[PDB]
Amino acid sequence: DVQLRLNSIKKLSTIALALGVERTRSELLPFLTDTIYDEDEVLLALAEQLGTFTTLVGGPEYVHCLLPPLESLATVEETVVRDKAVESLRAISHEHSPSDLEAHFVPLVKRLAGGDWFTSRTSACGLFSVCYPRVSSAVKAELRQYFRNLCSDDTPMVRRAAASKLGEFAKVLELDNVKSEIIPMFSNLASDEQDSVRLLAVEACVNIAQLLPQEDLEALVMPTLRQAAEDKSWRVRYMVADKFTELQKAVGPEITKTDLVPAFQNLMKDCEAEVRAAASHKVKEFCENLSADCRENVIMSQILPCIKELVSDANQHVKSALASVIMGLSPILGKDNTIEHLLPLFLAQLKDECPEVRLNIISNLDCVNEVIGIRQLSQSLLPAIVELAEDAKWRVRLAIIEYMPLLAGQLGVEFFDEKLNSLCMAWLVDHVYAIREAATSNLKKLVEKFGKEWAHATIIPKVLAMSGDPNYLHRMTTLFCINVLSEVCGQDITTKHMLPTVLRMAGDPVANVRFNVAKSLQKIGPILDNSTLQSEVKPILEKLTQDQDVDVKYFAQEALTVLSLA
Amino acid sequence: ALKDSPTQEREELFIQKLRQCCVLFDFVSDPLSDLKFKEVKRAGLNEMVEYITHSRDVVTEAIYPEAVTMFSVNLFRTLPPSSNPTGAEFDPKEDEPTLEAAWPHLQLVYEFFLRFLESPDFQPNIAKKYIDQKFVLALLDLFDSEDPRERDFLKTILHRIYGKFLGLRAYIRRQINHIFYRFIYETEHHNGIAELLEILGSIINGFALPLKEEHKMFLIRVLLPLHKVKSLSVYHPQLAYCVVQFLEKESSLTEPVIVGLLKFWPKTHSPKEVMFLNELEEILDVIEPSEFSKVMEPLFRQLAKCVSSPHFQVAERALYYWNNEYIMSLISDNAARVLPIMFPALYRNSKSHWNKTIHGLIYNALKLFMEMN
Amino acid sequence: DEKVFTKELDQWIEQLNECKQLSESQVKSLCEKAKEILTKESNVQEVRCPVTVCGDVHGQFHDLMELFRIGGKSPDTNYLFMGDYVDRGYYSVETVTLLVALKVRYRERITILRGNHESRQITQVYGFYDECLRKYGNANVWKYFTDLFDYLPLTALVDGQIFCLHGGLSPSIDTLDHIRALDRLQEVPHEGPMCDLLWSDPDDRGGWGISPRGAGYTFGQDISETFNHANGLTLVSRAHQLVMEGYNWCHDRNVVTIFSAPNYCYRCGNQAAIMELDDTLKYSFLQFDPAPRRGETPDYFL
Ligand SMILES: [Mn+2]
Ligand SMILES: [Mn+2]
Repeated sequence: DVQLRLNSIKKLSTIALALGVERTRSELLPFLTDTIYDEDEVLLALAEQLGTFTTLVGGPEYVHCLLPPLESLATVEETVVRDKAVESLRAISHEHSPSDLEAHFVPLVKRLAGGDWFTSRTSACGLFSVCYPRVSSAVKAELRQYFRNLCSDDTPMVRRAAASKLGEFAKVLELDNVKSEIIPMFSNLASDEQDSVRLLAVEACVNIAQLLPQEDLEALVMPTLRQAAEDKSWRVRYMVADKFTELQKAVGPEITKTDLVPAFQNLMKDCEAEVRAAASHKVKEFCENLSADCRENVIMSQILPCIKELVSDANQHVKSALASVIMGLSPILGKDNTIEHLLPLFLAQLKDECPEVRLNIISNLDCVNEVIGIRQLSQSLLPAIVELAEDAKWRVRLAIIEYMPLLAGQLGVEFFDEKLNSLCMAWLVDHVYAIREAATSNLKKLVEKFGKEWAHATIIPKVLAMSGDPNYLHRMTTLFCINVLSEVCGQDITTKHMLPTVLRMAGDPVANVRFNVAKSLQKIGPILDNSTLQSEVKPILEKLTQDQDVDVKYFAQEALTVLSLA
Repeated sequence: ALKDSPTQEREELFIQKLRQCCVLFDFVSDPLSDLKFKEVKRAGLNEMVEYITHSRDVVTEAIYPEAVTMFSVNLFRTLPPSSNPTGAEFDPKEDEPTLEAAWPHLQLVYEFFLRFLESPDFQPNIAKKYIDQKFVLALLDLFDSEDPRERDFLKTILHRIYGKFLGLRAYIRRQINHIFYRFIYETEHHNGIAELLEILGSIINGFALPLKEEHKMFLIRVLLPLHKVKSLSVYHPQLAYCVVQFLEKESSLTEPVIVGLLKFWPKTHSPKEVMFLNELEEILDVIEPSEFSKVMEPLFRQLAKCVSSPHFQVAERALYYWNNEYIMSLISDNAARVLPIMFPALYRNSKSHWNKTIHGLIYNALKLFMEMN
Repeated sequence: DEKVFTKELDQWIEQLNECKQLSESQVKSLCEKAKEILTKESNVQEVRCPVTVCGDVHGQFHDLMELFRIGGKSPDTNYLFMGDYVDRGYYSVETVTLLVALKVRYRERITILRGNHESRQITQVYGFYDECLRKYGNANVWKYFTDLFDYLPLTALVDGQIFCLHGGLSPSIDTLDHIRALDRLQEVPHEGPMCDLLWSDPDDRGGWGISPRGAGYTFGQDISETFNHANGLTLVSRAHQLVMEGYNWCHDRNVVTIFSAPNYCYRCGNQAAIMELDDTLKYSFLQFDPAPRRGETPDYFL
């Protein structure tokens, strides 16, 4: 049976624990090595189980007995079990002693790298870094030779594995050998006939440039980086654009001004939409990480003219990516540069036809608010925001509602009551329940920012007059607003202005509003005075407990229980 | 035009025509740009196609390099990003093909290359120094294109190339094997699997009777693992044809093939299970009586679960095995140990099914089993 | 109706709202309770005036949340679905579990009808049996859900003025009494009135026609008008037909097809709509787009 065998292999840990320390090496391990050869499920389970047998086998001094079965298990064709076996091998290699590493593990990786089939070579490709920096000089050198052999192998799959693991292997090699052995093989991989290997070489280029001194970077890595940036493969160009930030951080501040800025301009001016979007994704971070002595000048002279054209790109993903970070460079440019150049771009992206673009461009409005004055913001972008407050896309409306409390607090009560209270009140009668609840939360934030008297004088009648709406959605909306405002309006306002409305509306024909009234009374109950709770709240609740609906009866009983009016 | 031209500068006029059409035009950004320049080059390509299939003794040693270079510049490119979304919630059979924008020119280029390969005066010895391993690799890289007509043309071109070039046979087979390995184990996304399998089946039809270890290992470790991919329904007929072709080529591989099919038996994919049953029946119609006795125990252990499965489609597919006279006849030859494996499975679902057609099929199968012995 | 059972049901609903499936025993108990609840409604269901009508969901659970965000939460807003919960979706199990849990917990607020895809044959042909196998390891939850689908009411009647059903009318049906006379406690037949109620479509051909889909018929404007006049109805809400705008008016505004699954099969890229009926029975359509997606094994492994 497959399932019983799977469970038994999973309980192999308990079985080996019950077995003695020496006999689990004498019988159990050879039995797994020899007898078992079965379905991929049980093979993968065995691979998982063998990864934690270090302490059970007798300690680090005898962990080498797990090499025979792991070697046979790392050449399995399926990838899900081969990968598990290879991580098991990596994990085991740490506990190996330096003395027996060159006697049992190095021969194992030597045999696996010399396997007839590609699965064994691919598995062996991932074991070089975990055993390199602990062996002697001759063993290292032969390990480097066999790694070069794997890198120059005929099969593109193991070539892909070598390109993937090249950076990790180079992270543990000395500088002189990296300059002399890792660099030529990295250059050879970067010129492979397969773009699927060229892009991995591009990725390893960042790590290779990480540990090298700045003096020889230009003469060693940079021509390769340029030829990779100007590659004919859109995938390689995309990977270069994605890793551009890491490349800039690695290279060092100087060579960036010389060469990466033209490279970035070329990448953003590429006929591939995916590459353009990937390059636009880094358009803020690259400008942020520039040299301080000429950051503003370099940006103003190279990047802004390019993003001016990107703004009006045909594709939508690139536009969204650019809008997600366009205000990221406003503080770097400064107030005058922002008002001169970025503001038309902000307006154009706010008026764009893409809902994702509008959401992204709105989402970072505080960053530009902290740079320019609030007077400038209200003079320039306020018409755009008030026009967009009635946008067809409720996601955009939600974003504007979320932004609203900060804008109102910065603008002031005199400005708000004259040019935003109408919008805020109109948000409460919207057709979207999410928008309505967001409006209630924004109203709570507004009352918190502006005080109780302002609410009682301006917005309490506005939300109280809504209880007469024939639509029961809007009727419950009044209950939601009262629920939201009760905890801030204070006991006096709560018991003098919104108790009568809830008490009167407790007799609504619709059972939905009828039990929402009970829920609201339960929630706002603690804020009320005890005299009111016993004298005006209890009779309506006990009247509601006699209603014909089951949901209304249940909610009324629950309110009685929690509110302690039973 | 060539036809009105005198006969002593023909080769030069032809070479000028091949130098033309090497310039690449744009069909995506602007589809009404350079209408005259597009029309004249299309007329030139059509003139080449008409000429090379009608005129005789017109292919010279100086035409092969210009032909391969023109094909290379016109077609050898990097495929655009796939428009079809990728994920576990997307059905691989529902991907709408993304038609190539530059077809009015690519089709003419493909037709020209096909006629040039099929031309009676085509000389493989001269042409082999231009069409090389790099050309073969570039051609094979284009099989992932999303245009079905482009894939069909590439399949025909690759078949002709293999048939006419003896020295590139091992390289082509190794490259196809590498592509299949990548598709099976790394990517699980490739639009040209069906065409590659058609090519490989036409390849199989011509294998030598003393089957080689290379071909046997190829069957064991490429065709068999291809059954485990999620998009198996796209190319199942071709894979089944290849497996049956190997089965008929050598009957000693029936046990490994069947034990591999049972190993890769789907358990969370009813259409895949139905396809597996269909392929298993196709294999079984050509199995030998001696070889059937060696795998019948696991075969019927799996068939019992197939019959007992609640899925009505797989249940009826397993029950339809009885309408085949061979399987029933050879069941009788092994009845002594076929009866107790399958009798409980058929008896326990006599009336426990939501479908009545399944009930009728099960009753018919049970009466056939009873009348056997 | 019992205290701790209702608390556990609320916990189940809250867990399901996070796109989390329930255990096999939990599904079995919920299916038994739903069978006990649904055993006592007639073929036609009486629904009050204030209710929201939603069409096919088809296992798009994130899309159903988006629908809930657009139209209000389940207990606050009365809802009425007309079938097609499990097919062409990656979260069919979660969708049906949430809808049935809402029906059990809020039987006076949630009314779920029966669509053509809540049948053994169709759910086996399409990807819900495989989905259940993948999510549970066996075919027990699928059996429970398919058995439960038999007891689902065929149609619904809101304020005795609106007729709510999945597919459409039938040549053999002409009166709500005739609809009541049908027996629904069985798997949908390949033909007949019950099959026709869940498989028919409207068109502009006039008279009864052969359905291109393979089951059901096609009814015309004259048929819809005479059915409305005979049964005293002013509107026939239906589903099972994909519409780009989400809602569609046909047969001189006598029937309406409502589809609540925008970007159908994640490929069509259409919009959806829902029908909200207020106190005075005035319909309003809300259109919404698919919810944004955030957070971007071998078949023989078992
Ligand atoms: Mn339907
Ligand atoms: Mn449907």
